[PDB]
Amino acid sequence: GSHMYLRITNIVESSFFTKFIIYLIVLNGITMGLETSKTFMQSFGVYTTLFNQIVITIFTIEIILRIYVHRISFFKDPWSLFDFFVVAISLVIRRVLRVLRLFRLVTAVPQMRKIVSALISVIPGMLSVIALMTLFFYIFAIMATQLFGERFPEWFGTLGESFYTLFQVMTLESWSMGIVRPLMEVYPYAWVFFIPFIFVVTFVMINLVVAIIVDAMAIL
Amino acid sequence: GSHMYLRITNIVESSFFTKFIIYLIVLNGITMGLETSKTFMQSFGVYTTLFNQIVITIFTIEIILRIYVHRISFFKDPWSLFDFFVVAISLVIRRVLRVLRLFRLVTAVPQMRKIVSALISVIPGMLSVIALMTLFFYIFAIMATQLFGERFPEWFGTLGESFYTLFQVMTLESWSMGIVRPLMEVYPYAWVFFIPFIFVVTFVMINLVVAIIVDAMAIL
Amino acid sequence: GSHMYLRITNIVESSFFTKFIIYLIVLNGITMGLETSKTFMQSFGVYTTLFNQIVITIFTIEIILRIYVHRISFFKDPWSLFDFFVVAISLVIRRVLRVLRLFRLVTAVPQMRKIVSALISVIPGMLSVIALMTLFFYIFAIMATQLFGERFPEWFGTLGESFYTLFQVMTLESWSMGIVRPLMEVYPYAWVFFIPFIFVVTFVMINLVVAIIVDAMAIL
Amino acid sequence: GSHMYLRITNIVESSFFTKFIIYLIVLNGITMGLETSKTFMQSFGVYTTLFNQIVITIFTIEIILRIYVHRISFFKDPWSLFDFFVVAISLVIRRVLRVLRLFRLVTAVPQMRKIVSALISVIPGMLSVIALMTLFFYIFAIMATQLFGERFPEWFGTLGESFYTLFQVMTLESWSMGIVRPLMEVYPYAWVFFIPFIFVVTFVMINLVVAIIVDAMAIL
Ligand SMILES: CCCCCCCCCCCCCC(=O)OC[C@H](COP(=O)(O)OCC[N+](C)(C)C)OC(=O)CCCCCCCCCCCCC
Ligand SMILES: CCCCCCCCCCCCCC(=O)OC[C@H](COP(=O)(O)OCC[N+](C)(C)C)OC(=O)CCCCCCCCCCCCC
Ligand SMILES: CCCCCCCCCCCCCC(=O)OC[C@H](COP(=O)(O)OCC[N+](C)(C)C)OC(=O)CCCCCCCCCCCCC
Ligand SMILES: CCCCCCCCCCCCCC(=O)OC[C@H](COP(=O)(O)OCC[N+](C)(C)C)OC(=O)CCCCCCCCCCCCC
Repeated sequence: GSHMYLRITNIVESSFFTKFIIYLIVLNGITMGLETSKTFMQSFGVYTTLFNQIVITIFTIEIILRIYVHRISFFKDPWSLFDFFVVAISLVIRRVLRVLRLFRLVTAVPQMRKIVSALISVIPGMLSVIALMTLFFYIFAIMATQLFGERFPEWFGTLGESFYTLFQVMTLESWSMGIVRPLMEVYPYAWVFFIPFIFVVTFVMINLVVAIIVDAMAIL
Repeated sequence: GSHMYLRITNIVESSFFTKFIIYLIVLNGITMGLETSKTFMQSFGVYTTLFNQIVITIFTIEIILRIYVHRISFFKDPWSLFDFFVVAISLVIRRVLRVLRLFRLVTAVPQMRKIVSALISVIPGMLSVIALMTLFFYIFAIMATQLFGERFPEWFGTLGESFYTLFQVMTLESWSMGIVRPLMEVYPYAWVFFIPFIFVVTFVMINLVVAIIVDAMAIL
Repeated sequence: GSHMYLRITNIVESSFFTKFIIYLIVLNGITMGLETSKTFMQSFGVYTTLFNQIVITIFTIEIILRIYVHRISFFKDPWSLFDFFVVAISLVIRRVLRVLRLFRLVTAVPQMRKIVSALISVIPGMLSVIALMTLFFYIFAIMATQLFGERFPEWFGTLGESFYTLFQVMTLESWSMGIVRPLMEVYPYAWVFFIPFIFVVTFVMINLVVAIIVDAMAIL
Repeated sequence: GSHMYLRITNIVESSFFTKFIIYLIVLNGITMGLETSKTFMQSFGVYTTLFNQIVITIFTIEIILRIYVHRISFFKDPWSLFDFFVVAISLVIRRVLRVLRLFRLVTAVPQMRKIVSALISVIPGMLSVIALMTLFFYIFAIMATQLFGERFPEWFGTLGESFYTLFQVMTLESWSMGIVRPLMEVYPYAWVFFIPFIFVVTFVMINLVVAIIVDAMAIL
């Protein structure tokens, strides 16, 4: 609590400081969208690559100062931890990790924190169902890998291939025309595997949303 | 408030006046559906093109009188502003803009105003989530444009192409058979991009509707 | 109220009488499923065609007696009117109309009447939205028929073709891969027509179900 | 209630006993996922096949002891009956039935029993609607088998083929591009069969979920 610590603390905790970050984030948002254009990279190529280094410097500077002012409390703050790693991740597909910077606009702007927290608060109630769901996939991914993986390697050769395909069946994306009707050319009873799979997986997802609705009706 | 202003005001505010517009709208609705038929345009070609000019005249006449009688209040009335521009838009793909006329049937008929207002009143609560949603698309549209846009220009070459495709993935339309399974031929880990994208985008849309339901349960 | 009228009335209003109809219906249900088999039609061909005449006789007999016993009240009873026409429709694709007989199993069995009435009672509240919905399709079916019907006759040549396709887009069935991406080969801005169409049509359907839920929460 | 019965009863009813089963189940879960790998079966082939015999022995031992300790009450316990048959089914596509073992992890772990019971408790209320639903499919499966089964055997030749296709149409999977648009090449009015089919089947599923939500709002 010296005159040195309170100097930085009054800057960091200032409203300008935050507005500066938000203003940066948004610019770097824009400029990363322009870096898409080969037209514009061909011209203003150097102007952007430094600007991304400048902003990560500023963000590192910023993320250091936030640590000083908060020390251990900073590492008990999701949004800081997020801002931490996202800036770290962007320091170290190399160029890709960068754009995660822009996710800070959620951390920085507090109407987003609000919304994001609303959505995340729903996830804890679901884990019980997600657990049953993921066990169910695991059991069925195994069955399908050995039932069909032989004559149908592309879709069910590995365990992970049956995982992907089964998740595809869950989304109902081409499940019949693209998968189960071809499987039936060889294994005419595969419909006994997949229609029950659809029913179960569907019913669960339905109930899940009913639960989400009713869990957020116990509060009203 | 002269004897001239009250003359028109008693006509405009009359019930016949409105019934006349509604009756027109519906006819012009019908006749624009017949203008679809090359058979019927080949015969009654002239009969319709003037009829659309007649009706826009009447609608301009009408939309003028509504302004006199209401002056500035007319430009603080959505439904008037809508009726205004829709008739203006139809005055100035040229022939297309016309058919927007028919949208007045919503403005004119008050059981539609009712329904339309019910739906629009939900939109303000959503913007917070839509904002987070559109930021999320923007970030991912950028990643996919550089991750895949090279070997896959048709789907991810521009930023807007990744936008369209990502919205397609959101609708789950052919997302696996049509997009992610082909991408995996080249980039075998693309599933790490798209399954999380689906989960997030899905979960949000789910919560959005839960919110819509619960926001309209705080009123009951 | 003679000794003749009360004779039939005590038979018609009996529990056996109803059990007999239900028992018939179910048999004719079964036998119509067997008439699917060319194998079984090749053998027991005559046995079934008379059995369907027998049952419609019995149903006509039955539907006459119900009229005697109830006279005008019979034509103020949906379920009778339904039973009426379904038996009439089956008297007069000829063979198809028959199978509608089986829909009486809903009329006859009262746990179905219950469920069916629960579902129908929801329809009156929706008409307002359905009206706005069908107007919206009509307006857009017109626009698409003239925007695209030329270079794309199969999907948008008539008005009804644009209706079908637009309903297909609503179901999100192949809307992008199958329709809007091909349209974009020629008309690169068609996405400005169809994404807004999807948004509107989607949002409405969402709200519709929210309304259905909340309209059946004003009762609790 | 001898000193012999209480010996086993105190073992079976112990917490270790259950932890041992759960620990086994999870291992056998893991090892059955590795038996997917031809790589790993080529090496550790014998190690796994006995391990599955060992575990079913233990599970048979276990499932015997549970019967002693509970006698007739064991056959009035779903979870036991389930554990019973799943172990029996795994004793007697031969190798497939095995993996059903892993479903015991639901029976064993009581946070799963909880979730599973929550979902099953919803099914009794639905049967009334499911009954109407399955009758409806039956009636329409019959109509489509005779309307289209001739020129379109692959999709509607048998009754079961029309069942599968109609369930596919219900899922909206390729219903137009893949089925109804081809049917329309020959039978141009098939849209009169399938759009109403979609509407009905959709509306019902919607209401079903509304019911599920409201039936679980009578408890709050
Ligand atoms: C955290 C950050 C928040 C700030 C968000 C900032 C939003 C604005 C970003 C703007 C980025 C614009 C990028 C852009 O235009 O890229 C170029 C591409 C394709 O152009 P290009 O490749 O040059 O084509 C050249 C063709 N030639 C040679 C014949 C002339 O152009 C296109 O393909 C069009 C791209 C349209 C992009 C629409 C962006 C919507 C952003 C919504 C953000 C919401 C945030 C809450
Ligand atoms: C704001 C306005 C409200 C008023 C709404 C008025 C509704 C009624 C509009 C009727 C428009 C009829 C248009 C029409 O039939 O167009 C022609 C087409 C195709 O015929 P065409 O091209 O002549 O084929 C000739 C073939 N040939 C040479 C071999 C004979 O025929 C078809 O393809 C059949 C088109 C069926 C259209 C169904 C319209 C439903 C309208 C629902 C409106 C609800 C409003 C709340
Ligand atoms: C209002 C009425 C209520 C009463 C409902 C009665 C339900 C039972 C109806 C049974 C109908 C059975 C029809 C049937 O099996 O048709 C034959 C077909 C195909 O056989 P087929 O064409 O003879 O194949 C010959 C092949 N060959 C020469 C090599 C031997 O066989 C198949 O393709 C199998 C068909 C399976 C049908 C499943 C029916 C489920 C009915 C659920 C009803 C619920 C009502 C609430
Ligand atoms: C009731 C039981 C509860 C216990 C659950 C235990 C969960 C862990 C199970 C692990 C199983 C691993 C199986 C595995 O890796 O299989 C091998 C495959 C493909 O490898 P492989 O076929 O050897 O490829 C050789 C290629 N070569 C020759 C060029 C080297 O590898 C793959 O394709 C990757 C497979 C990823 C599987 C992801 C599993 C997620 C399980 C989630 C369980 C949740 C339970 C609540």
